[PDB]
Amino acid sequence: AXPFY
Amino acid sequence: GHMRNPAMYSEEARLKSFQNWPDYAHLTPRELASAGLYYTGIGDQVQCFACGGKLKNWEPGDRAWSEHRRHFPNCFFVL
Ligand SMILES: [Zn+2]
Repeated sequence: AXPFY
Repeated sequence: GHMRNPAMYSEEARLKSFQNWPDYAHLTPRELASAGLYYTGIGDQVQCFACGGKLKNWEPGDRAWSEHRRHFPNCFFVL
């Protein structure tokens, strides 16, 4: 999974 | 150090947020809600009620707890 903003 | 979303503090409210969660994301609403994550209703995009951390592009083999902690080491919930 990839963090994002 | 404040709880970003207290409306999603309840584990039951995080579980209810998972309407139309997609099959491809592989991880279950149960597992994700238990790690503090709720559904934003977009793709496989989830967010933590505690740190406000956002997670997407879930892959088979990911663990909700492990991804959450490794990406958000400031989060008090998975600390
Ligand atoms: Zn968090």
